Parts: sequence; C-alpha cells; structure tokens
Amino acid sequence: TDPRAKWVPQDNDIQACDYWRHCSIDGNICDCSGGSLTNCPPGTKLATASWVASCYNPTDGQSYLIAYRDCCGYNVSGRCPCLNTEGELPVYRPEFANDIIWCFGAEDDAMTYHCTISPIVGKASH
Amino acid sequence: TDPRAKWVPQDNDIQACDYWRHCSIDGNICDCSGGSLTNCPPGTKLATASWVASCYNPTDGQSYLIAYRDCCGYNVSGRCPCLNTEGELPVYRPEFANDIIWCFGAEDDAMTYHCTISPIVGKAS
Amino acid sequence: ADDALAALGAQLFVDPALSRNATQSCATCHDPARAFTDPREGKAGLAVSVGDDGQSHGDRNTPTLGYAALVPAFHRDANGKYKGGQFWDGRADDLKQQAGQPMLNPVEMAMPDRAAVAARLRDDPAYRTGFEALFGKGVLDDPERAFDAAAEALAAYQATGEFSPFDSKYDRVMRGEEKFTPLEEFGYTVFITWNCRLCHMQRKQGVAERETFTNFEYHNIGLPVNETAREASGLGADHVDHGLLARPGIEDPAQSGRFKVPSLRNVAVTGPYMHNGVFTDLRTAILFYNKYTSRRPEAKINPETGAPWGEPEVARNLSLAELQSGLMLDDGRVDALVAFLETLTDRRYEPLLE
Amino acid sequence: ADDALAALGAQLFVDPALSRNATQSCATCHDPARAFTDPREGKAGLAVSVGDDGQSHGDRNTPTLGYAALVPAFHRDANGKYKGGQFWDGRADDLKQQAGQPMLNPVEMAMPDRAAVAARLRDDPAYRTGFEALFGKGVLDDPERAFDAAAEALAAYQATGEFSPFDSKYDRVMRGEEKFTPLEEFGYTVFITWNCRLCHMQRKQGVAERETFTNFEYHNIGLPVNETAREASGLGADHVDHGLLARPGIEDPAQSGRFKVPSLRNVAVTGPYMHNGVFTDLRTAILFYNKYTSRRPEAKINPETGAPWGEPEVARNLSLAELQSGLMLDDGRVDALVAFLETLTDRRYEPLLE
Amino acid sequence: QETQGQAAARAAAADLAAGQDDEPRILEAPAPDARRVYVNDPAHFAAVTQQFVIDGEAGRVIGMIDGGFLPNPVVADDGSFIAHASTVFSRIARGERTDYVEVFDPVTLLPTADIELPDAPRFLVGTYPWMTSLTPDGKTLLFYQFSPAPAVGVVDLEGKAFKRMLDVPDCYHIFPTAPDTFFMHCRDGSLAKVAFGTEGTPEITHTEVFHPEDEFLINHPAYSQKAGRLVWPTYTGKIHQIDLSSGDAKFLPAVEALTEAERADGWRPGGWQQVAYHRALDRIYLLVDQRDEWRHKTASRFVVVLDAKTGERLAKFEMGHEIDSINVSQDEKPLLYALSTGDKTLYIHDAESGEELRSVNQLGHGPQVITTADMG
Amino acid sequence: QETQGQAAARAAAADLAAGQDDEPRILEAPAPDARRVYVNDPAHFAAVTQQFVIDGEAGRVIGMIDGGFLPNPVVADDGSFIAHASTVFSRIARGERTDYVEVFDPVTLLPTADIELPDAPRFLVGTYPWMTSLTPDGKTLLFYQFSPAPAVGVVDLEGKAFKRMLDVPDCYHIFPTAPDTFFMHCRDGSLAKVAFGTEGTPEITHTEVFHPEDEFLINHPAYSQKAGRLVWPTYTGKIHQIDLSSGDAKFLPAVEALTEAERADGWRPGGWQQVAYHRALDRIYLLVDQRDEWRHKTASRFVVVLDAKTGERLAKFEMGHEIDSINVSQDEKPLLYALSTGDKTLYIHDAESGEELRSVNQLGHGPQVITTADMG
Ligand code: HEC
Ligand code: HEC
Ligand code: HEC
Ligand code: HEC
Ligand SMILES: [Ca+2]
Ligand SMILES: [Ca+2]
Ligand code: NA
Ligand code: NA
Ligand code: NA
Ligand code: NA
Repeated sequence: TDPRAKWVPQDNDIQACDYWRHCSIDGNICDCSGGSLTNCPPGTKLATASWVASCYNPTDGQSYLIAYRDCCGYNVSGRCPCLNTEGELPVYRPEFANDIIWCFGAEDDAMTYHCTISPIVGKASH
Repeated sequence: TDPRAKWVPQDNDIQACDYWRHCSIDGNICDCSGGSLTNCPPGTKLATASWVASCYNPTDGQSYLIAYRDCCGYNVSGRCPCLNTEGELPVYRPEFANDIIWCFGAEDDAMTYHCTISPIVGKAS
Repeated sequence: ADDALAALGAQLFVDPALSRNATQSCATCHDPARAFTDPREGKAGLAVSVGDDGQSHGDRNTPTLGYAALVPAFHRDANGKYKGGQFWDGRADDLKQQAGQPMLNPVEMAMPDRAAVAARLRDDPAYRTGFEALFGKGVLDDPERAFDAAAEALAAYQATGEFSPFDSKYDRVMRGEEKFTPLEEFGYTVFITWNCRLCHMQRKQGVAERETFTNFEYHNIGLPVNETAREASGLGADHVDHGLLARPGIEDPAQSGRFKVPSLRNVAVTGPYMHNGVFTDLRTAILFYNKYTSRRPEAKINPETGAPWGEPEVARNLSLAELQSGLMLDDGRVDALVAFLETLTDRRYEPLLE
Repeated sequence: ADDALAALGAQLFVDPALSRNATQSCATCHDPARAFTDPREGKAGLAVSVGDDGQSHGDRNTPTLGYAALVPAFHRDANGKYKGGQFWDGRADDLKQQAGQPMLNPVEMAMPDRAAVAARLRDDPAYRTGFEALFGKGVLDDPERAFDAAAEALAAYQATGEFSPFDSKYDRVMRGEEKFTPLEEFGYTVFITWNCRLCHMQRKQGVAERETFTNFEYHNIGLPVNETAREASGLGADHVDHGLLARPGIEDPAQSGRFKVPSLRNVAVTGPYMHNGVFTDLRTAILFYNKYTSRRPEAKINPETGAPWGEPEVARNLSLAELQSGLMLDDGRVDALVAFLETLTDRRYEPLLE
Repeated sequence: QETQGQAAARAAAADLAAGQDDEPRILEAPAPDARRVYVNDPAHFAAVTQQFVIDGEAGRVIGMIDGGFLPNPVVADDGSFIAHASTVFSRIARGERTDYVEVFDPVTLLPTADIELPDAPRFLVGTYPWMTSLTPDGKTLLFYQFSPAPAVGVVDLEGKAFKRMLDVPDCYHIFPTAPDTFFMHCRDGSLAKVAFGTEGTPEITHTEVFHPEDEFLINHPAYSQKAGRLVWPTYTGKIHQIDLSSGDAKFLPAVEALTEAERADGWRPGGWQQVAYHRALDRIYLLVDQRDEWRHKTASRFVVVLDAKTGERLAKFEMGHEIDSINVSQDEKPLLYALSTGDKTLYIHDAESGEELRSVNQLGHGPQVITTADMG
Repeated sequence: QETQGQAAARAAAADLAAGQDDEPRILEAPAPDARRVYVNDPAHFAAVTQQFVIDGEAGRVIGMIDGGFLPNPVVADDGSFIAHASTVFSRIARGERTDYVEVFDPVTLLPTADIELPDAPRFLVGTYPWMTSLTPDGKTLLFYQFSPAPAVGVVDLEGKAFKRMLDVPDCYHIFPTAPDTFFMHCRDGSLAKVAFGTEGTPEITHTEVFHPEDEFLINHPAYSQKAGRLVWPTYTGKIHQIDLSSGDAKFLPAVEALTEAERADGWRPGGWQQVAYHRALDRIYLLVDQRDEWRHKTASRFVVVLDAKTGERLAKFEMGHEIDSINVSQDEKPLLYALSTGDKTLYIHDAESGEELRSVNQLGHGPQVITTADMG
C-alpha cells in the first residue's frame, strides 16, 4: 500500500484498515481484542464522547456519520492498529479531530485508550 | 543468525550480541542506552547482585568470569536486546541462572530491569 | 374507510361541542397555527393551559401533536427500559387510548361522562351520518361505542400527513435538495457527537427512515418545579409530579421523575420548554444541560431569572451517566445547536422563526 | 641494601632486647607459627595483646603481617576514598613508618625513647657489624639514625617472600595445579557474586596479579564494642574508637568508625576476628553480615553469646549500600564460604586447619 | 475459509440493510471452556505487560488483562476464575513498589479481588508458571519469594487477605497437592513436601535425591494438578516423572524423548515452555531441535509426542515456525498450542496430526507463557 | 568508519591487556549542548512511554527518561533543566489517576521536583509540543486542559507547586512570550493573548482574525521563543508567520512553501512535526510529498527549505526514508533531524546539503517528537 495514495474504502473485512467505517479512526480496531465493530471488549469502559467523520460506504453509495467512541481503562490493545484521516481537522475543530483520547463519559472515569469502535450515528449532510 | 548453532564470540564490537563478554547476558546491553560496557546509564541504579559465567575471550584464548550486574529503576531500554546462555543453569543454581532480575542491592530498592553490564571479575579456573 | 375515518377526526378535532361549556376543542390547546400547541396566556404565561371552565389550569405544558403518530405504543424493551406511549408520563398506551381523556378531564374539556359526550355527537346530523357509515347504525346511542369511535377517529386524523409532513430544512437537506449553512452544519455535528444524540435520536446506531429526534425513552433530567405553573394548577406546594411512576401498573420507584423524551421537531416554535413549561427560550433549554458539565459559576444560574436553576423536583433517578458527559458547550456551540434545531421546523412554520 | 637489609630485619624481628624489660619482640605478638598473630591469652582472651610490662593491654586485635607488604602507601584516591596505609585505622603511611611505633609504645614494647633503643642495639656486636655494614660507621651512636635504620630493616624483612608466599590452595588452583572441592568451588562462586567481592577483592574489575582479598579501603561495618577487651585496654567505658578519623590530619566526620579492609589471606588461622577481636569463630564473622539482610530471629543473635550482636560502637557512616544486599546467606552458603576462606591459608599453616 | 473480519463485515452490512438497531455496550467473553487458552506476554522485562484471552477453536482474541512487571498468571481448572500476582511502582519503574494479587471474573474480566502483598515479597524472574500456584480447591494462592531467602507466601483468595510467609529450605517452584500441602524442588536434587497449618513452621519432608547434580532440570516442568503428575525434562530430553497422586512423591521410570543417535546428532529440547502433558491421554509433548548444548532457550521447530507410560514415540511434528512454548487443551481430540515469541503469534495445531489449523498474531511484544484450564 | 561499539571494544581490550581498573558506577550524561536532541515516543498510546536523550553529533543515546500516558516534554532553552507533564494510574491503565510534573537534572537525569497536579487536569492527546510550555525565564510551566472546557494550568517550577487553572476562550496551544504572557490559537481564527502574571483573573485580548475558516492550521507549528517567531503551516503548505517579538502579534503575509507547479502536481506537507525553524539563520524547513488531500499524517520523503524573510526557496532534499517529524539544532551549521515513526529511527542530516550523516535506531515503539534547546 502506498501510504500517500487516496484511501479506498471496502465493505468486506472490518479488521482491515481500509474498512469503510474506519475512514477517520486513530488507534486500534476493537473487534481485534474481544470487542466487536460497535461493542467494547470485556473489562473496558465505553466513552460517551467521540470524534466523527462522514465515511462513504461502497456497499450502498451512502455517506454515514461514524462516531468513533473509545473503549477505555486498558493499555492500548496493540492489535489491528490503524490511522486514517478522511475529513480529519486540527485540534481547534475537535469534533473532527482524532489525536484526542475520546474517553470522556466512560464509567469509573477511565481515560486510557484501549481501542475504538465504529458505529453509524446518522446520515452525512454532504 | 542460525539461533541454534554454537555461539561464536568476537572481540570487536560490544553492542552486538556475540561480543565475548555477553556469553550469558539476558536483557539489554547498557552501552546502548547511555551506560558503557561496565557502567550504568544516568538515572538508573547499579545493583550489587550478579549471576556469573565463564566467557571465552577469542583475543587471548583465555576464559574470564563475567559477573553480570543490572542497572535498575527504569523500564527496559529496548535497545540492543540479547539473550545468551553459555554455561547457564536452571533457577535452583541461582548463581549461574539468568532469567532472575539481579537488581538486589540497587539504591532506593530499585528492582525494575533496564540493562546489564559485563565486567570481568576474575580469570576462570 | 381510512380517509373517511381521518375526515371524521378532522371535524371532531376542531369542534368545541366536545367541551362542557362548548368553548374549547382539541385545536384550542393544540393550535394548528402554532405547531399544535397553546398560544393562550394564562396565570403562568404559556407554561400550562386553561380548560373549558376558564379557570382550571393544568400542571404540565401542552405538547405538539406533530409527529406524535410516530411514537410506538407503550412497552418495556428487552433492556428493562420503558418506551413509547402518550402524555409526558406515558400513562396512555397510544393515541386512541389518549384521545378520550381530555374530553372527560375536569381541568380541560370537562364533559361529565361518556353519556354527555354521546349526547353532543347525536345533536349533530353530520356526526350521525359520518359515525354511522363507519361504525354501524346506533353507534351514537351507545355511550361506550360513541366514545370509543370518537377516540379512534381523532387518532386516525393525527396519523395523517398533515401532522407529520417531513418538509423541514433538515429533511430537504437529507434529500439532497439543499445544504445546511455552516453554522447549521456545525450544530448538526455538535448535536450528533455530544450527549444530545444519546436521547434525541430514534436509534442507538444506524439511521431512521423517519427520524423524529427522540428515542421515546423516559429520563429524569432533574428539572425544578415551575413555581408559577404549580401555583396555578392548584396541586399544592407539597405535590410531586412523579412522571412515569404515575402511570398505573408502573410500580418501580426507579421510574419516579422520568418523563418521555420529546421529539425536537418544531421545537423552535413550541416554547416554553420541558414538561412544565419552565424555560421560555430555546437557548435556556440548551444551557440547562451545562449545569451537569461546566465548572463556571454561570452554569448554575438560569439566565431567564438570574437565580440558581433550582433543586430537582425529583432528585433521584437522574440520568447522570448520560448527562455528566465531561464536556461544557461554549457559547459558540450553543449558537450552533439553536441554528441546527431551527432547521427541524416544518415548512409551514418557518415564518414563525421571527 | 636488599638481601642483607632484610636479613638484618629478620634478626631484629625476633629479638626481645628491643623491649624495655626484654620480655618481647615483634614475633611475640606476630608469632610466625600462627600466621604472625598472638597466641597468648591476656585478660580478654586472644582479642587484644599484652605489652612488655606484662600488664598493659591494647584495645585492638593484633593483625597478621602476612601480605601487609602488598598494601599501597596511605593515600586519598580521586574518588574521595582513602586507601592503604598500616594499622587498622591507617594512621601509619607504610611499613617503614609503622615499624618504630611498637618499640616506643608504652602499651607494647615500651622503650622510653630512641636513645634507649640505640643503646640496646649498640650492646650487641652483631648489630654493630650488621647496621654499620649497611648504614655506615657510627650509625648506632646517633639515636635518630639508629632508630630509622631499624625501621628500614624491619620493613625490608616484611617485604620478603616469607611473609607473602602465595602458596595457598587458592593460589595452586588458580595456577591450574589442582581443583577446588565442590564445596570450596561453591564458596568461591558465592564470594565472587555476593557482596563480599565489593570489599574483599583488590580490583573493581579485571584480574588482580597478586590478589590479597582486600581493596585496602576504609569501611564501618557497624561492629559492637568488645566489652571485655575494652575493659582490659583501660581506655574507659566512654571511649569511642573512631578508626580512620583518629589518623592525624584526617578531619572529615564521614570517616568516623571506619577501619581498613583486612586481607582474608590466612583468615582461618588468625582468630579472633575484627579490629577488636570480638568474635572467636570464623563462622560467626561471616554470620555477622546476615544481620543486614536476614529478617529471621537468629540473624539478630551472636551464636557465640546467645544474645543480640549489640549496637555499633559508631552508629554512623555504616556502609549500608554494600551491606544491605537484599540476600541472606543460608547455612549451605555459609558452610561454602568457610571452605573457600580456608583455601586462603598459606601452605605452611594447612596443618592448623584441624 | 471466510475470515472472522469478513464474517463480521457481512453481519454488520446485513444489520444496516435490515434497519436493525443494537446498543453499543461492553461485551462479555464467552463462557470458559476446554478450548480457551491464555497467552501471557512478559514483554522482554517491560514494566507493564498483557495477557490475551483466546478462543482456541475460533482462533479469536476474546479478552485481555493488563499486568505489571513480570506477573505470574494462574487459571482455576474448573473455569470459575483467573488470577495473577503482579507488581507496580508509583512512577512507572521507579518509586514505591506495590505487589498484589488480583482475581478476575472469567466472563466480564472485572477484578473481584485486589489483595496487597506486604513488603514487596514477589520473586521477579522471567515467567515460570509454577512459581505461583493455586491449591486444588481454588481457595489459596501460593507464591514464591527468593529474597532475602526462599520462602512461600500464602494468600487466602476466599477471605481476600494475605496470610503469612512460610520458611522453606533452599528450594524452588510450588506444586500444590492439597489445601495445606505443596512440593518444591531443592538445590540438593530432592523434592521437599511442605505441609502448613494456620501457624508455626511447616512440616517439611524430603524425598531421595532423584537426579545427579550435573543433570539439569528445566525451569518449565509440566504439572497436572488433577493427575498429580509432575513431568520434568532435563536439558538432554530425559524426562523425570513424579506421581504425587497418593499424597507422597513416587518416582516413575525415566523415559528419553530423543534416541541415542538423535542426541549424538545434536538433538536437544529448547525454548521456554518446552514440555506439555495431556492428562486423559497420558501423553508428553516436547519441543526439540538440533542445537549446541548451551542454546537451550532458543526456539525449536519440532515437537515429539510420546506415551508417558512406555516412553514410545507416537509422533514427530514439523511445526513450520520458530516455536518457544507449547501446551495442549485437556479435552478429547486436543489442540496443540505452539507460541512463537519472535513472531508474537500463537499457532493452533491439531495435536493428533500436528497440522496447523489457525493462528493468532499481534500477541504483544514477547509472548512466552500459555495456560489452559483442565475442566474435565 | 569505526562504530561506537567497535571503538568501545578496542578500548576495553586495551584496558584488559594493560590491567587498567575502573569502578562500575552510574555515568553522567555529557553537558547539554546545541547538538543534544530529545526524542519522545508516545508509543501509539501505550500507558507508559520513553524519551531518549541523544548526542546528535556522535549519533549516540546518552540517557533515557520514563514517562506515563501521553506525556508532554519540555526542554529549557538555556540547558539548565528538562521537564514533563505526565499521567499514571494505580493499576497500569485503570484505577486512581495521578497527573504530575517532573523536573530533571539534565546531566544525572535525576528528578529534582515532582509536583502533583490536582484533579487529573491534563489534556490527553497525541503529543503536540506546544500543548505544554515553559515561560522564557524557566520559572513557570503552562499546560493545556480540554475538559470540561479549554483552560490553562499554571505550575510554579521555582516554588515546586501547582498554582491554578486559567479560564480562557475556545482556544488551543500555548506559546509563552514573557514570564507573565502567552498566546493561544482560537477557533474563531484569532490569536488570544493571555496575561496571567497575577493570582487574579487574567487579561485576555484577541488579535484580528488571521486565517479563513477553510484553511486548516496544523497541530505542530514551529515556535521560537527567543525569536518570538511562530511559523504555522496549513494543510496546503501555506505558511503563516506571526512575529510576537514586540510583545504583540504582527501577522506577516502568508507565503506558499510549495511552488505553483508543485501544488498543481499533488504536493502537500504531511506527517507529525511537519515544520522546523532555525532562528539564527531565519530559515523554515517543511516536510512535504505528493499525496491525497486527506493523507496529511502520513510520512513524507522530502524537506523544502526557505528563507523566512524573503520567502525564497533555498533547497529541496530527498530524505531517503519515510519521515514523520523534523527539527533542527540551533547552532551555526545546524543538523536537520528527521524522525521515522515507522522505522523507530532518528536520521541525522547536514541541514545545508541535506546529506544523511548518521542514524540512531531502536527508539521505542512509535517515536514522534523531537525537541532541541536553543542555547545561543
Ligand atoms: C386545556 C388544553 C387541552 C385540550 C383542550 C386538549 N389537550 Fe391534549 N394535551 C394537553 C396537555 C396539557 C397535555 C400534556 C398532558 C400530560 O402529559 O399529562 C396534552 C397531551 C396530548 C397528547 C400526548 C402527546 C405527547 O407527546 O405525549 C395527545 C395525543 C393529545 N394531547 C391530543 C388531544 C386531543 C385529541 C384533544 C381533543 C380530544 C386534546 N388533546 C385536547 C392540553 C390539552
Ligand atoms: C439523558 C437523555 C437526554 C439527553 C442527553 C438530552 N436530553 Fe434533551 N430532553 C430529554 C428529556 C427527557 C426531555 C424532556 C425533559 C422534561 O421535560 O422532563 C428533554 C427536553 C429537551 C428540550 C425541550 C423540548 C420540549 O419540547 O420541551 C430541548 C430543546 C432539548 N431537550 C435539547 C437537548 C440538547 C440540545 C441536548 C444535548 C445538549 C439534550 N437535549 C440532551 C432527554 C435528554
Ligand atoms: C604487644 C603486641 C605487639 C608487639 C610486640 C608488636 N605488635 Fe605489631 N601490631 C600490634 C597490634 C595490636 C596492631 C594493631 C594496632 C592498631 O591497629 O592500632 C599491630 C599492627 C602492626 C602492623 C599493621 C599491619 C596492618 O595490617 O595494619 C604492622 C606492619 C606491625 N604491627 C609490625 C610490628 C613490628 C615490625 C613489630 C616489632 C617492632 C611489632 N609489630 C610489634 C601488636 C604488637
Ligand atoms: C562494605 C565492605 C565489606 C563487605 C561487603 C564485606 N566485608 Fe568483610 N570486612 C570488612 C571490613 C572493613 C572488615 C574489618 C572490620 C573491622 O574490624 O572493623 C572486614 C572483616 C572481615 C572478616 C574478619 C577478618 C579479620 O582478619 O578479622 C572476615 C572473615 C570477613 N570480613 C568476611 C566477609 C565475607 C565472607 C563477606 C561477604 C559475606 C564480607 N566480609 C563482606 C569490609 C567488608
Ligand atoms: Ca412546549
Ligand atoms: Ca585476628
Ligand atoms: Na414560571
Ligand atoms: Na404507578
Ligand atoms: Na569479649
Ligand atoms: Na584526625
């Protein structure tokens, strides 16, 4: 893979960094440490905060907002690490910024990063 | 390269895992994180415990007792990891056993492993 | 029958002969010109509505009927969460069970009983015709049948496209007909990433075919009593509105103080806000949420009064996991949310946005 | 000088005419049959020695002269550590500076002054011949010169192979001539991996040429007063033996309580042990180190007394960094250290090992 | 042949297409079963470490547990809990040390106990499974102390409290046989039986010396607590077997994992967990390769399988990777687990054919220790 | 030719032959100088992390410092100390959080202060140098807080105590210009000047807006406190230069770091620390490559150099590796540091010719941040 080429999404393998919902993920895919595409691994705490991105779904042609909520309270999983930045903006536009640990709202005030989930939260307005 | 072949010591580079004095080292060579062959990096604490091995010096054809000492109180350096086991014996012969963290005696009760030094303490006989 | 039944409901909806003194119809409190809410000023401003006797005030704010027909019938989901129903406390199962209640409520339309209602229906030759062609001969002579039929017709009218047109700017944008302004788009983004989406979107994940900006769940967000409204309703200084727990058959004390999450469609034009009409301005309703997150002193003060928000009417069962998000909305994000929420106004109420 | 000079020292060394009452020579306290240490029992056992007057006891134990010639002259190294010298407190710079002191010490050989010493030398025709051949005619008529010459000869004698023969089992094994027993081999291994090697080896690293199992440094290992020897010395119950700090010109309070690391050569035959002879048995000397490492009850108890070791005479400047090694010697390792230390006995003393 | 990621992509697409909602939440691991396998990563002496919980049947990570410096994992054989003895410091690898035991629920992985061990008593060594051990009832955890002297600490998991340190002789490892008794291997070449009450010195009995002093017994013997079987290879692949089932040690005839000719041609065991033992089949698995005699911690590429009663060779597997540790599931038709520290990968083989079935990669920095429960 | 390890073997062998003794001890790092460079490894969000102290002239690691979760390193410009703001937890990555600042001696690397920050106030983010900053007199450390709202904490390094949090507007990053003043970049496109040299409320003033809402200013601008120069690239390689030397902000014309033909042919900056600034030479260096518009955090293989004063291009170097971050030494004939996160290697280059001189590999797990002192 040319790292500088335009990123190309697929809808056939959620553990790969070009899976379409991971278009602005930073960290690790939760499905690789005992969570799933939209659930956290046992023992971790699910944040309510997230960064978002509009990600195109090559299965149906639609663009969906994905809320990258973190699973927190564990050291980083080290499995399936990915970093994509489709639409990703600097820190002063934090809703689109993905270097921030989005662990706010997690139970037990957990704030360490373990992995990110990729749920759809609505339709893109663009 | 062949990990199972008999280890061949050299006397030309102390940062390589086949340097003659590292014949029973386990961990990381301190010269690679700011120490030297026989000194610890700044900020770490030099232990007084050691495990010992008889290491052959290819330069003079003599064997020397290397009493390995750990530099302690820092997370593992991650630079120049090596594991050799020339004459290394299991844990019930602790003086020749190298999976033990030999940090005893280190200042400030430091017991985390950072790297190992390779000083000579005697001729083997 | 479908069109016809809804047509009968349309007539009943605006007919003040369904009130004891004949001064009020559904449309009096649920005025079509105001997104089906009550424009009339009472002793507590617009917070609660006055009934047909001209004196009795309710204790809760009159909600829009717009999009009410999208709410599921009342039930408990597999996670033990109540959802759906009608009234702010869910105590009616659906629109049909709700519809007869204001007719018989002495603080609203105030008809003494079902037989009184049937008698008014029978007075009108047009009702005889219209009810009998839908429900059979003599339906109006049987008070139980007449009242059940009137409720059915009103429920059917409320299920028509008129009440739920899906033609707000939000909808046009999502159909790709136009774009949000930058401020609106930023408000949509905030609304979606911040804690509002835990409560004010239909689904936990995925997308809704007919989104109405509520998950139909019951939450206690820890509002104070609206003092002027509570004084006007006459319920007494020692009254507590227990919300969902007041539904008969609900016994779990953990439901005390929880109210149905309202749809945010037409919110910009249906002030004042919350179950008791306590906040007049949309921006105040949004700012109330910072009391759970902000550390600035101003966050503890209701900007409409200059006093602290007030102790919660029911200080237990608050939805803290959702409300204590760890993040405070700055004034720019509050501006953005107001802009985004104004895009949920049906086309016919756009001119009201001033 | 060389050969003839040491032969003159040899005669002086065994001559009781250098003591006031002619009862004692160097060899009386440094008896060559007992590795140059004192087999005589005064009022405190073998801990301290009795002078020529038959009554005066010292306050320190008489050390071996074997291998003393390998000690560097007293100096401060660049790392701030004092090293070398003679006596347990280093107060003599070297053997030559040491040699005259017992002759004039009233608690030892008790000659009144240099003049009285020279008069004794003059009395013996063999000394007139031998001193004059080496130092010139009339040397013995000049008490300053006669005294200095006697010291020179004594130091030269002590630097001969007789005193430092390097023919112990350890030396033979290092030459490849035989092997340690398994127990001696284990002891050697412990010695070189445990804290002993930090003080009782010549070098910090590398290979020593003529190892004598001391780094010549000064340490306070926290020994208690030897009560019976201290009573016998008459120095008084309030006395404190400050070790190196007592050397003239040392003023640094950090040196209080520190003593020269003794060579462990011949240690198995030169009991009792330590600067004050407090422990009779070699096993006890080794067990002393466990007081700093073992938490067991028995580690606090001197096995020779059944009572706690006692507070240090000087409870400051202890070498805790070396002594608090985190590991205790079990009986197996103590047994092995004894076997190892016995291999440091010169060949001529091997018969004393039982 | 469809991967787990591919299957999950189709399920997620089907839910999206169907309009199926589902609440993002914290998953539970599936119930413990015979094919669950735990891989611990001591991470080449890093101050913090990880353990991976794996469904060996699916080849899928089902959970993880964080640990401190060189922690010792244990797994209840009945599946009811897992636990570890761990070490942390107040400033990463410096400052005040705290040693402690955590017990976790094997489904939520939440800690159900956190039991401080006073005076930083753990032995910090490259991880040996039998340096910390559960009693057969699961109520007591015993851990080894080396400094200042060999000792064994007793931790009451039921009462959630550290009890006391036991004085033992110059011995190593801990093989429990009852609520109050365990065995150790001693420097002198005997085993020591240690029986302890609520107070006092333990009753200590030694067996006969069962090995010469120049025969070297590896740091990773296999021990089946339910069989009472201790399987102890030497550096040359001679295997000692000790039957603790009666309550006392009985030595079984020695067997050789390699032939005389193979040993003469350089064959020796090597790795980390070099030996596994299947209880129901009464079978020994040993990692072996050709190597110089002092390369005994290097990986090996072959596994020999032998009948524990007769010493007959049943199979010799070419593993097709550099394997450091092996273990097996304890069910019928077991899996043979083969962990590569260098690849950071667990390879999952059919124990009967030796065929590689599936693998789980990205297991930390230097994974070394495989543990399974014996649930049968 | 001769490597550091070879020269050290030659010396050791010489000491051995000659019988030269030496005492095993803790070394001191050599005195801070202009060629010392620090590399911080955020370790792709691991709970513990490392910083490497390197002699850029020898290409040698001279020391290390441990840190906790996503620490923010700072280096006093005069070489007198270094410090970080760091975060630890009572059980690895879970349990009670403690945030703290440590100050270290730059030769012994021993901590000389450890100052707890109450209520776990640090912002946890991929590491941005100007999210924690020293005042020019070295007496104060300022750190950013994001939750519940943008805020800035003040730590007194001289009195070794946390002082207070400053409420600020919706702004980001911290560029101190005086003992009592710093600037931040606000969402609205202005800068905010914050004068805080009192226990009372700070005086906050905004500059004019200096960029439009569709230009995106990167997270890693270069700031020279001694020059008062803030060099702020956008995603397209437009460079905003802000002169803060009068104590107030003066905005220079924004120049394009990439040529007209380069921008037409897909060139854009990209990586982590994408920009460096040499004060004495008044030169700007920017990491660029051909890439899609949304691959802005990927490595780049070229560095363009331009005269900050005239905007003239001076050089374009082909770096020969995948480079994420760059910086320069501040002395006369500087080094250009080029850090690869993927190789975990620092490439050390001659800044004038761009030629690779030497490299330092094995720098942790995902090293990202280079810092140097401006000692001149
Ligand atoms: C005097 C004013 C008034 C009149 C007349 C009135 N309503 Fe209401 N309406 C209310 C108030 C107040 C509520 C909130 C009551 C509560 O939650 O207890 C309400 C709630 C409802 C709801 C529940 C909607 C929701 O979101 O929970 C429906 C449906 C409804 N009205 C329909 C009707 C119909 C149909 C009529 C005529 C038969 C009618 N209303 C007459 C004041 C009135
Ligand atoms: C925890 C669930 C929950 C969260 C989170 C939440 N809300 Fe609400 N919202 C409610 C409920 C329940 C009500 C009605 C409360 C009542 O009247 O008792 C409400 C009422 C409102 C109203 C008044 C509607 C009306 O018709 O009176 C507005 C406006 C509103 N919410 C906006 C928001 C915004 C914007 C956010 C994000 C800052 C938000 N809410 C977060 C549950 C929530
Ligand atoms: C009455 C006993 C006695 C006599 C006689 C005596 N010594 Fe000593 N010797 C000692 C004692 C006691 C010490 C230790 C004194 C001290 O450290 O302060 C000592 C120490 C020494 C030392 C220092 C050795 C070392 O390791 O520190 C030398 C050298 C020495 N004696 C040589 C001599 C010579 C030569 C003579 C004859 C001139 C002599 N001794 C006579 C008791 C005696
Ligand atoms: C910190 C330095 C240091 C360490 C470590 C040390 N020693 Fe010593 N040792 C001394 C000093 C100093 C003396 C003399 C102390 C005194 O008498 O005041 C001594 C005395 C002895 C003696 C008595 C010798 C004599 O002639 O009286 C023996 C035996 C001995 N040590 C053995 C050991 C053994 C075995 C070990 C390791 C277990 C050991 N030492 C560790 C410094 C040390
Ligand atoms: Ca309202
Ligand atoms: Ca003695
Ligand atoms: Na009011
Ligand atoms: Na009820
Ligand atoms: Na005595
Ligand atoms: Na003095």
